[PDB]
Amino acid sequence: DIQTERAYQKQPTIFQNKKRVKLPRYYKNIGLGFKTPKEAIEGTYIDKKCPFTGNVSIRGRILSGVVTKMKMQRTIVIRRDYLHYIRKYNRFEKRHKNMSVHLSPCFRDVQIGDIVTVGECRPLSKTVRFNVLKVTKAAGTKK
Amino acid sequence: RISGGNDKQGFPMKQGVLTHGRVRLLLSKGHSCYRPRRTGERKRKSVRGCIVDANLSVLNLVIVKKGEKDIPGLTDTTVPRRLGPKRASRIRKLFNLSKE
Amino acid sequence: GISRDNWHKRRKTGGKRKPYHKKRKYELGRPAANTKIGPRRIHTVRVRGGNKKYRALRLDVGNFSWGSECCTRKTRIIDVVYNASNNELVRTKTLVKNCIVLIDSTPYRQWYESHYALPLGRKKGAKLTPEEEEILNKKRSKKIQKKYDERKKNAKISSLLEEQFQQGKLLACIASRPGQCGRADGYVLEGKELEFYLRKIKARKG
Amino acid sequence: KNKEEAAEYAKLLAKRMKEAKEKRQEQIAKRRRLSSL
Amino acid sequence: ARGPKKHLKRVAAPKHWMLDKLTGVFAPRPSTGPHKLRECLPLIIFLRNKLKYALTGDEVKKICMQRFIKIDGKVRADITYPAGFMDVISIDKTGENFRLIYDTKGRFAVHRITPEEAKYKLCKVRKIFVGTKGIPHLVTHDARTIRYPDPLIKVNDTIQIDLETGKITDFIKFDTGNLCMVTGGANLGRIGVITNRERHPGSFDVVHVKDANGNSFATRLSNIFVIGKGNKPWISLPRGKGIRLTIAEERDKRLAAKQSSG
RNA sequence: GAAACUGCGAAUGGCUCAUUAAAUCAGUUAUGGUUCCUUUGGUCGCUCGACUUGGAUAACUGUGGUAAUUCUAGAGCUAAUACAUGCCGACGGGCGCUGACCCCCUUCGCGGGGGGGAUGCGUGCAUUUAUCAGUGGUGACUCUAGAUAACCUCGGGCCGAUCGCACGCCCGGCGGCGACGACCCAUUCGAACGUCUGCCCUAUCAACUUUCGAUGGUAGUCGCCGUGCCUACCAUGGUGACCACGGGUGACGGGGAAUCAGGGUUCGAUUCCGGAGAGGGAGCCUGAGAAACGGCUACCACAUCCAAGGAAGGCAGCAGGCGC
Repeated sequence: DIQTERAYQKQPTIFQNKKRVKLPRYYKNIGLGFKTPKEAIEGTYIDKKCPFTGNVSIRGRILSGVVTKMKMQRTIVIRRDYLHYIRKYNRFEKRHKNMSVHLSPCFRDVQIGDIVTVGECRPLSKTVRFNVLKVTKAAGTKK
Repeated sequence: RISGGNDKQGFPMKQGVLTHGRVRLLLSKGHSCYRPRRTGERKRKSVRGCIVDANLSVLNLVIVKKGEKDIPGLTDTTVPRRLGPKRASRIRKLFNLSKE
Repeated sequence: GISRDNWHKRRKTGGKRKPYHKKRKYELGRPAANTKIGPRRIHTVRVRGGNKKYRALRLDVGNFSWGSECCTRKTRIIDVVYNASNNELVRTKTLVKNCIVLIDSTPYRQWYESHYALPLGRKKGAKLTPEEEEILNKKRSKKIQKKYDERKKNAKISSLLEEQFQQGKLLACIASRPGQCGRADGYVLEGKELEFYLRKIKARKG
Repeated sequence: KNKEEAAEYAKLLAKRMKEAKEKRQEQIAKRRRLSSL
Repeated sequence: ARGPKKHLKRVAAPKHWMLDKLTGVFAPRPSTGPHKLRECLPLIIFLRNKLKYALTGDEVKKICMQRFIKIDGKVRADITYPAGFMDVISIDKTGENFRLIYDTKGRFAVHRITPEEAKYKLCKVRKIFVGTKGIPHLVTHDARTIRYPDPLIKVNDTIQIDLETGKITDFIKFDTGNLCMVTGGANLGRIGVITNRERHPGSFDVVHVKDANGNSFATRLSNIFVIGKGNKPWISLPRGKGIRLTIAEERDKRLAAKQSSG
């Protein structure tokens, strides 16, 4: 199911060819009181940039956005809305800044409109500097 | 032996260029016909070929094997050494002394 | 020379950047080593901070590790088989990190034989006339045989490694960048990796 | 200096780990107390 | 620029040097050393401006090039050498000993000590580090490495070192009810008792400190230096003992002293 | 004590504002994704295998060439912390494998239990790779230590063939205080690349980007490191009426300046911080640090001296001169 590309997909930490007579999984708690989810501990994907089961460390900023598009692979576009205060007219103006964000295959069923918390880490790509730490499903979505 | 001369414009002969004509080389450190001003500097200096041609101003010779006759200029006199060996080992090496 | 910077290319949107300064040194780029297989050739490079960086240009030996039973031996590289990145790097047989190369099986065989008291490689019926291997497989004292019989209990190698040993060329993956450190250190392919790579080269075979 | 410095620290740490081991028997005596007060 | 800078313009110089505007263009760019450039006091500024032994740069050079000045029991013939917080300047020939400690305001005090007190100093530990063969290392605030420390000392404790041997005598552990001087921020030179440490995972931990007159002030944990057990200072404190009375009180004390003086 | 070889500095300072509109820059944070001359404090018999070696060069003596310049070829001599090569000591043994050979007991005995153990190999820090276990620290390491199996670039990691004042301590013996150097670690001065928010006018600029990388994925190449930075093969993305894309700017940005009841409008080339440039572009040498111009190499523009062959240039440094 995995190992679709040319090179062999594996977790570089663990050794998988111990002489004997299921594969163990590398994972870590990421601090700041975030819960290492179950698809990370139990699942069978290979992701360099998964913040729980991969080589990337969360440090600096922690922000939240709402999911806009999910079309490019293992990555989403979130949209961060705020108000900017002009001082001449004692009023605000509605602005937005949509940023590219790495979504782990851990967070399996995520829909658009979900309130996604992200954490800053080392530059992953040209435009990607953040990584999804948790997802809150949009108000309801029970039915 | 012929140890290189100067062109009729004053450009010195540089060994291992293999020409009778004159050439522009980029002379860095570890090259003749150039001394540098700044440490880690290179310079375009025009140098004449190593081969001897009808167009030359000087040729600098050194006598390898002394002949039979007394040449009136050179072999007449003998030069005394300006200095003597400074390093202790070079003094021992020359004057043929033991260690004790 | 070669610039290695972000400001020469378009923005997240697709607008054109205007370069606010000319090319800087620290934004450097040197040509690819494209290290080949021949007799040892390394050139040194003075890099930023006044450190040294070794360009392996030709390389035939490397420190490979068959790390199933923890046996690593310096070994002679012969040729390259498969490469995940690009396919022309196998034609022009260049070493790069995460290549698939064949290595001399003899140091690993020697160790396995001298350790476990069993033969490896050595096809059926072939006469062992030299008989210094005889002294390595026979003539043990009293309690040393208790040691070598509790040892050879778990001497069982896998079939896919036995096949390669019988031929005389093991498959190994280069784990050290040969262009940067001037080396070819790697590890021998085993089990799931070995099955995956044997299949990929047979799909390449056709 | 290396010999004297390594010697003195080895005494100090052996004392410190014995203070922490008088705490380890307190950790064992914590557990016997926890179960059987 | 294309490398490290060597000049320091007189306006861009740290303010607690109290440099005038019309003397020169440049200020003494402090030589690299144990303390930071913005949190130091160069030997030239301390010697010529505060004590006023020297009149000019030439006189400071002449005073120090006779091997007279001794910063932390080691002779320094360098005019721009950064003498910082918790140092023992020992001018030998006059028989004086000065310790650089923050005045009640954001500046260094000319604080004379006794030769018995001028034989140790009070260093804060910055990191505890495991060596090349399990040899534990301390690194203190003044860039000073000590290997084989006490196995108890941890990353915000204060140690007391002997100045010749350069080894730990005692240590004050970072916890509630310990005297701390503030060595950064607006509260620069306030002496008070630690009240509460508030952990902030990712951010800088903020520590609430209480003064001797029930005045309470916070500062981030980077800018705290414990100098005492309970309410007991382990060194001599400057006149005022790091209180910072209000401008209203400081006005009253000044003019009332003037009235009584005459 | 001239000169000269050696080390270091010349990357700071000074000048100007032509570029440059999410760029520069300012406040806030990150390097757990890096490099660092110097300063300061650590390390510097931790490695089991010479009472001082080697051969050149400069200055200096001497002979020259050119119309020409901080141009230089040839000869004879002589130094080093330049350039090279290399010991001894500590050193007696430990420590992990290798294992000849030997004593002892339970079984009649095989068998079963350990004790020693000749010999050979290996060893320290640094470098590169693979495997195993779990001294100290973090909110979090694939961290810092520890163990094992190997490797060590000949265009080479370290493990003092250096100098100065003091001068000593008992039968030829016989120690302090400094300078200089050196792999690694920390510290300082920094630099570099990222995070969040923020800029003037324009719709007679409404669609823009992309197989010659535009947005992602995997594997490498290069780099001081993180990344389409650059390759190969995949995927079809990314931005926009919340003004993208294009254009204009008599635009270097900010701290600030003039004006002001309160709001505000206009200015900020200008002594402090940051950026950029040295006539226009490009490339590089040396070094910890430069794409350096009071460094080099060309090509465009301009231009100086010519015995006509060649040669030397760069004031947006301080003065000063033309032109405007």
